[PDB]
Amino acid sequence: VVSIPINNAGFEDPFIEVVDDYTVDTPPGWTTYNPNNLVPEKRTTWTSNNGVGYVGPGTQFYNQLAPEGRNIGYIYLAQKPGSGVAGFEQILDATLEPDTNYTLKVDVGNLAGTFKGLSFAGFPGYRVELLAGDTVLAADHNNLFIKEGEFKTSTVTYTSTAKDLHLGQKLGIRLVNLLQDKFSGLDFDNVRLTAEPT
Amino acid sequence: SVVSIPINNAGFEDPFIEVVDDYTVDTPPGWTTYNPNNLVPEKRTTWTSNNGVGYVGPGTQFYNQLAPEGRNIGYIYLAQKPGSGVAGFEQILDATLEPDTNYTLKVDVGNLAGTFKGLSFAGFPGYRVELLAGDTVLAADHNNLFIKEGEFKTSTVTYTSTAKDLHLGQKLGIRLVNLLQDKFSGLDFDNVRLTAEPT
Ligand SMILES: [Ca+2]
Ligand SMILES: [Ca+2]
Ligand SMILES: [Ca+2]
Ligand SMILES: [Ca+2]
Repeated sequence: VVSIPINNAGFEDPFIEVVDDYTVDTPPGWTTYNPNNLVPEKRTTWTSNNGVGYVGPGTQFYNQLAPEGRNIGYIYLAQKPGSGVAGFEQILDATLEPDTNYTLKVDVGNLAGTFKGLSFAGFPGYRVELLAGDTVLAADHNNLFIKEGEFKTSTVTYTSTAKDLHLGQKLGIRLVNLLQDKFSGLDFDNVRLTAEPT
Repeated sequence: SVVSIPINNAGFEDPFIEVVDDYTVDTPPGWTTYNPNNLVPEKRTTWTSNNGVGYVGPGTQFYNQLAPEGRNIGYIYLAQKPGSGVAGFEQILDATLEPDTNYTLKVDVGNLAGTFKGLSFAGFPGYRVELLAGDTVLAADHNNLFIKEGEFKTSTVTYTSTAKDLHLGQKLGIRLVNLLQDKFSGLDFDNVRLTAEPT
């Protein structure tokens, strides 16, 4: 079993000093997955946005600390349910190899609580994708039940054969807010990808 | 407190097929053709993209086991090149999405094996199994299982509803999808089962 390198895999960059403070800019190492043009180039707290947030001691929005380190990565979509999807994408240096079992794990979080008169009750749905090139090899579309204020680990698996059409193509990861309901923000952390010969 | 949700022709046992490895090229009764990219024509032949039922019986040349359930499977074959789109089966149910309920959808997915006079069934196009409410995909297994040539494996899709779910009261649905991500570009499904349990 080999670990595949991912940049900023736990969204620990940038460092954030104040509990529950957050950025509204794409996390370093990641790009914004934006197929429905829901996230603008220039963001504020009020627009659809994504960024990192410090889930530290006494957090108002979770029953636990971050799955890993200080920070999580979050996506918030302001448009009404059904408007489309958005999230994070990262293309990796590793390529798809034959006769290899891939296992992608990501913790997914459901915010709880209240932020100045606003309820974070509800959850938009998530999808975790493993890519080769532009092809989604495997994905977990919203199978886990995630309680308010908790994180749960999503596992995505793909097994390549000797003749896979996508061999030699770059691996990628997408972490997607499905905007299927409100509150329509969610969190991700602790992205891990392993490869093991079959 | 688990309850079975009824599904029409859930094991593709209609129509009856007499001869092992025979198959139909029309949508199976109880089902519709999921066709978001118009890959499957309304009038099919043995030469076109198609779907139907197939008898996976004793002495089958395409599998190392029999059908997961009964005699028959449901198949979807796409003639277009990888990347052209997806297609499959859809069935909208009478049942509706209820609050505080755990839904579990199980479907067996098969990978055909073998050859026939120059035709090769080596390879697999990828699968997705979807649980719907209305037009929304609540949960799906996009191709997570490894399925060996000539075998079936069970896919499990789960969704848990809350008390204020946006889609409460909408009709449940199932889609079984050929992803057309590689060739051979056919695959089989069988033994569709959906249960609901209060949380
Ligand atoms: Ca982290
Ligand atoms: Ca929430
Ligand atoms: Ca059957
Ligand atoms: Ca095959």
